[PDB]
Amino acid sequence: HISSQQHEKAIKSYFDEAQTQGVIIIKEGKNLSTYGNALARANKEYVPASTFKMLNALIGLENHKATTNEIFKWDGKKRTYPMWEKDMTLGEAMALSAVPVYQELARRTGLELMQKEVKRVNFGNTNIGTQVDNFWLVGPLKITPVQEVNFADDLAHNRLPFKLETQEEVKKMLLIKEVNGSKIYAKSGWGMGVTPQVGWLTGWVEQANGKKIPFSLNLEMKEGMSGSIRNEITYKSLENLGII
Ligand SMILES: *[B]([O])([O])[C][N]S(=O)(=O)[C]C1=[C][C]=[C]C(C([O])=O)=[C]1
Repeated sequence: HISSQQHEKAIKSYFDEAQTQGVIIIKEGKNLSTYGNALARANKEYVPASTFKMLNALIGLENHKATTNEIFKWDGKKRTYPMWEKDMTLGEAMALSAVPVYQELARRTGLELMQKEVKRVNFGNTNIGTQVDNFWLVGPLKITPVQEVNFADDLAHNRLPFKLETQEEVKKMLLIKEVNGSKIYAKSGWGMGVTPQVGWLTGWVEQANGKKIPFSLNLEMKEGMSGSIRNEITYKSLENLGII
């Protein structure tokens, strides 16, 4: 067995080498562990960015604003990324992190119902303000990494206050990787309309044996960083800890 000094040093080095600052929080049962090169980030608020898609989708499905097979049609207007210029389900929009689709869903839900559901879930600071289509991108909604891993822990275990079927539909949308009989469920986030920019990967490992290990990586993205650094640092960290 590797010392935890070694674990903490190895995981800190993954952040150091990506030349960023960040934290990965791992929950094992009820025990939270904080790793990385900027531990104090663990209890600081950031916009949830596209991590909010998880709750956005729970809210919309529970409230019959969409079904899992409905196709959100591209309206033909130029999008920020050409990959978004196509027709997609909530599932496909989740994988592509297609903001316009999740904005449409937010608009269907409406400000009033959205506010009620976010308070009911008590997600982050629970504050959505007045614009139903961008509160998760630029504020006022904010959340700590500890809160994000706890949200992930809830979803993984079907503990959120939504039907089981709602939760299962959403979890099916989040499978991003399989590694030696482990499945990684997670949602990326990248908040580019805040400064500094925040990057997220929040989810859980479902191990071969049934155990679900939640995690939230939170870091600072800067210009010319690749998105996949969030993934790379996560996988390296989970492997270093023998979680995958
Ligand atoms: B959300 O935070 O992922 C949306 N962020 S974005 O629209 O500013 C840029 C973007 C596009 C596609 C994928 C990502 C990502 O986070 O994986 C981000």
